[PDB]
Amino acid sequence: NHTAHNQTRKAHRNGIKKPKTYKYPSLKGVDPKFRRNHKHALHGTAKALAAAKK
Amino acid sequence: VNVPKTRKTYCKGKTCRKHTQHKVTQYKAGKASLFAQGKRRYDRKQSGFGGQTKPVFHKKAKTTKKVVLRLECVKCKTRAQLTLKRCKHFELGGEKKQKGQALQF
Amino acid sequence: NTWRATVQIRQKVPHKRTFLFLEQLILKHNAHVDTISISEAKDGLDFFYAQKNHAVKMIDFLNAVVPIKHKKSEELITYKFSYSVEIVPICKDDLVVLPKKLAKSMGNISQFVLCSKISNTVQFMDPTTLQTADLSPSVYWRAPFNALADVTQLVEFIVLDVDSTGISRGNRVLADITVARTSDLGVNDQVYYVRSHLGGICHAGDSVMGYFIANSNYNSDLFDGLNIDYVPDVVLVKKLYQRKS
Amino acid sequence: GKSHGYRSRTRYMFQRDFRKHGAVHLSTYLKVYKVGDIVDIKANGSIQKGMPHKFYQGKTGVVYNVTKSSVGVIINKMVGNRYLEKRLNLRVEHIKHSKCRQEFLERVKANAAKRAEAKAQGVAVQLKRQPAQPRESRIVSTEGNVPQTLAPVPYETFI
RNA sequence: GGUUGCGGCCAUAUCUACCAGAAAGCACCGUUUCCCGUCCGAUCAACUGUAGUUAAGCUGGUAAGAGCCUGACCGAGUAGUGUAGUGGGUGACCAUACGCGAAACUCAGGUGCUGCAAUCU
RNA sequence: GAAGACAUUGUCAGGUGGGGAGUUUGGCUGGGGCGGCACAUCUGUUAAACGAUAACGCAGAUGUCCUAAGGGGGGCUCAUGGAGAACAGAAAUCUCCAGUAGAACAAAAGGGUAAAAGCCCCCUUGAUUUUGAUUUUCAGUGUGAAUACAAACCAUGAAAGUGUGGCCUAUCGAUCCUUUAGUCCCUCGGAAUUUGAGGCUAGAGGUGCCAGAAAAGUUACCACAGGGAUAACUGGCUUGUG
RNA sequence: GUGAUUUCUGCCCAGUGCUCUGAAUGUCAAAGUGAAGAAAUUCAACCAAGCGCGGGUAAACGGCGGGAGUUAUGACU
RNA sequence: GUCGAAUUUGGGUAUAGGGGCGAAAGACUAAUCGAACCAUCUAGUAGCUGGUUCCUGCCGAAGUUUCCCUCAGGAUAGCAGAAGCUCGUAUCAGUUUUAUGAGGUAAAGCGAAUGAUUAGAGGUUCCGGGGUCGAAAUGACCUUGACCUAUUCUCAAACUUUAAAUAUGUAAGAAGUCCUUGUUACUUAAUUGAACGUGGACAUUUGAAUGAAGAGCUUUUAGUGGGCCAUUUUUGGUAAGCAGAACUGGCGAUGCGGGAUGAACCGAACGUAGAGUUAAGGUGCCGGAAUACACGCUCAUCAGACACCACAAAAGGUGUUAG
RNA sequence: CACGGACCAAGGAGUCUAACGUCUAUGCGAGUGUUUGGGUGUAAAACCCAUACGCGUAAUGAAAGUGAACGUAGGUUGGGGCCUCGCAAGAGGUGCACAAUCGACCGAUCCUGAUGUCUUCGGAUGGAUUUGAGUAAGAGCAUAGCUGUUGGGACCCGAAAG
Repeated sequence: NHTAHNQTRKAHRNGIKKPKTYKYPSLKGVDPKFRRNHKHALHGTAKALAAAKK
Repeated sequence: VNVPKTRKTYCKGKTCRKHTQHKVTQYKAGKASLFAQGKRRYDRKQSGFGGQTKPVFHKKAKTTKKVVLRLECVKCKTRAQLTLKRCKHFELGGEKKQKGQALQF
Repeated sequence: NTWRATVQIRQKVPHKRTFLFLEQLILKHNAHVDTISISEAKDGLDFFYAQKNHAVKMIDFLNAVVPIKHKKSEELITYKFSYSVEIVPICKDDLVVLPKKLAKSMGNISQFVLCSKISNTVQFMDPTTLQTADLSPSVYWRAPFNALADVTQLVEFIVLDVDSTGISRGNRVLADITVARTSDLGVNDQVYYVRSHLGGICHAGDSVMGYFIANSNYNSDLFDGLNIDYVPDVVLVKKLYQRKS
Repeated sequence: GKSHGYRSRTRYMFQRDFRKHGAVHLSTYLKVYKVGDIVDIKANGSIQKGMPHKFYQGKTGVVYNVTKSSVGVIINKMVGNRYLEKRLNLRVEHIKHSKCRQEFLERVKANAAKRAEAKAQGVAVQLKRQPAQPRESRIVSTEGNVPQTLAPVPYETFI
């Protein structure tokens, strides 16, 4: 009727993988002010490097 | 029961956006609504033949009534609403929810 | 596997009253001369009997003394007989509303009609107008519905003025009474000059218990079929008559 | 039907340890959490707001966002046949800092310093730690004492 | 080292009885116009270090007192328990081998450490 | 001859109308039905230390009640026991001493709460508005509930902060259609104005068989395409001394 | 509807049925009349039979208890 | 059984299907009648029984989740192939270890906390659901609890200082550390913090073990959705091959050697042949193999002889042997 | 002791279309498709051809409408390959598609409003943890084939009924 039999077998038949832990997680789920600061900071760094190199 | 009718809480006055004049009402009896599409079509479907055809909740499992609680503003009136407790039974009147309902002790 | 007769009585009332009334009735009648056992359940109690004649006699007496619908069934184990009994879900003082068909069938009485006599034929009294109506248990079984009111919305009141009208049957009926909420007696300016049937049993400055209609948590469907213009706001039930000496 | 409450089957776990009732000490609040920090989960019955699901006792997560008096933790969950990323909001008082990272950093600094010293002195050195190996040949000399005799004890008169 | 203020660790820091703490310091102390609250200056509010204070609290020692906390070649490889057998017994079960590993009682020791600033013939 | 602007005649409308026409009679289930809701839920145990985990098992409770029993802050400490004190009663009235919770915290139960989350006070409406993500029963869908952030406003407090409904675990609802409310929002399409209607995030009216048909009996006069029948082996039960 | 052939063939109009040489102002459709709107329309009143009240009906469906009351009381309320 | 009548029958005539007909049986209506036959719609409908035709090679299931007026039925997820795609040793692991967590389950907790039970003894508004009712409220009601009145004991799944192994999580690095300083509308009294940065220093001993028969990714659709048995721990039922639960293994799909034979037991998993060695099991004969070696026990007038499994209690026996 | 099987011969059951999903092959390519139709002919073949029209080259709302670049059509991390250095080891330069992420732009919803105005219409600019099947030097069309799905009688045979 109700049983969790063979669930482990089904799970391990093909193997279990990690969520791939992609680096640079999306700014989703953090402070919007933090996101705005991040965008402004990266824009400023890009401007600074572009001015520096030529 | 009782609900507040006029209050100084958040509204949309386009001039204040503060705790100021507020209004709310109760459900109003269903109009004849001859031009309304619903009963407009229901009348012809019923009058065709077979008598009653559209499914009807004959049994008394449902007995609920309606209330219309709204974020009304006397400045102007258009499509809007206010959310309150689930309306198993609600009405209008009260004037800031008094109805002699204060818990004296 | 030696019962051979099961009698089961059920009702869907949170506060059973007719159950205890019939229990007191049968105890005073000493009808349990052959009751082999009694089983207790939260929704009611059941009886077991070994003699089919005794079981059918008991069910017939119960049917005669209280309105109930009965049904029989057989269980093969060898053979046993089981009985299912249903009683009217209306209590003594529960306000009840009826559809237009039953209303016109029972003398065109108002939907706002109370009850005052739980017996073989279920009685109905209109507080608005002194009039007695009666309904058949078979009619109720053919037309099942939920009761309009319950005993969970009772309100106490105090009567200040009583004025007669001149129409009564057996209890000085149809008297105007100035009823006020007991809760707000300290500070209030609202009262109800309502005509009720508790004329000869209520006096000035007495504590009564009744229903409430104005802003009570009332959520019926067929109630919408009755115009609000003819819906009384306050109706009484009984009084406390607290003893002093 | 088996009811599935939010806090069902947790009567023993949703309790503070013995002789430590009352309000919590203030040390749990002063500690600082930042991105990359490794944290563990343990609830408490004094604070009822922002506490995680019963599935999350003794579970390790990573800090990825911090709010006023609240932090965010990323955990890995085994459902079906895949590992899913779960994000939880945890209050400060139900988070225990992990000393694993602390001692890891301590030993990282220690081995960095020893590598610098080895490079300074000019010869190579071994870095990787190794589990202890079995014993080495030794000589057991008994001059101040002598071996004695041991034998099994009979069960007679004692049974 | 003595305090005082502000704390971290949360009984090694608690309860019962004594003992001691020289101008360095803790609290009483008396009073009510002003701000304040109740039935009242009992707490709180404010007012100044005189005529008196260490009988308080607090700070410490001791109790062949209670309790608590650290270890045990104390209680034991004990109870327990994972891996195995075509091991035994008709069973209830019991030993075996490769492992891991308890706890009440008893004994040993103690009745706080530490952070910043200021004051003390 | 009798009768007459009456009947009858055609249409519409109300009532009566198993005489007849079509249908229906839930699900789980130690046969069915009855009884019950194990059909949506909640606490513990069942249930064997992540978690998940059966039974028509048991102890059991829900379809509510609250403008305060919510928000803020302030002061006070409860049951009980002892000592007492004209009328005082075993307990009513007032004080002191002990008292880590033996009371109380709406409801059932279990967690948590002692200069408070309790008792008493003064003030307020954050049970606000506009749109997301996450978490729980999960398919990573929704329904149900919670999480703390961001954008404005307010309450309380001296201030730090606290307040997005009930200290926490349950208290409840899609499509179609109907009723009144924001920028007086859009269209009614040959071109205009006004009634009217239909146009939109969110919000009532419900579906308890609770991811939601509109519903009463009998067949032994039966048919129908199928499945099950039936006493010879309990884990060795079985015969003589409650 | 019983079923020839003798003696008797008791009582009861609560309810479901059936019927009425009674009053109406309750329920009230269509059409028509009134008000307001410029109108589409909403409401008001009157509104037939029946439904309702009352009367009759039981060789129509049907029913024919217990108690106080005095231990049995065809005394008996 | 009646046979002179309500008798039988001829010929003609009437009544044709939801109709006729019926001295009434649900009888008859062309051998079909509780709705005739005929042909059309029609190849009606089926979640239901019954069949479904050449070979070989390769891979290899599930009887489980959620929902549905759903329990013989379907979609979602899971397995499998195929088509492959991106890289090709970079990245990981059903494992152990180092260190770090949480749990309250075994057992003896009772003079470190709470405590029944079945057995039924009273109490003066120190009190309660109510009864039928009630011209009242100075008004009658029957029964548990109102009240333990004066008292004993054990542990338990709803309780106690701790507290095991099996089982579960994270970490064990260059996507790093360190140094200087670049950015902002975040925050900070303060270039102080937060994040991300350029340049510079640290490559094989780059941060435990071992392993890797290449690693990762996408679309896809058949079947699947009634299990059983064994080991341990058990739940209800008095006990059961009864009803039901957790891990692993097996049958389902799986033959082979052995228990003479049993789907499940022990080994062992299989292309086609040769040689050798063995697993479990056996070595008097059937039956291949020592009527081997050695130690001691047993006389049964129903003996006795291989585990799951086809048998067993206590107790008695100058039977016997050893203590 | 469940079902069918006396034997033998012959017949026999996943079929075709309308609509498409994935993959593959082919031609063309920001275009693509001759065959409804006309001319021509050895005559149901094949040969040649115009205007239209389907599909796509833009999404959006309820629509009235708007309409896709602040920059070598962007930044951050790897990436086969290519080039330079050096015989080797290796480093540096560039880095498509591809993978995550931060942007930017266009639409819907909610805010804020400048020269003007026919005085209340016009809606530039700048914002909003919102929302979209979008753009960011386009890829689809046409045919055929395997498989698969829906209605067709729909793998074959079968009723109690109307």
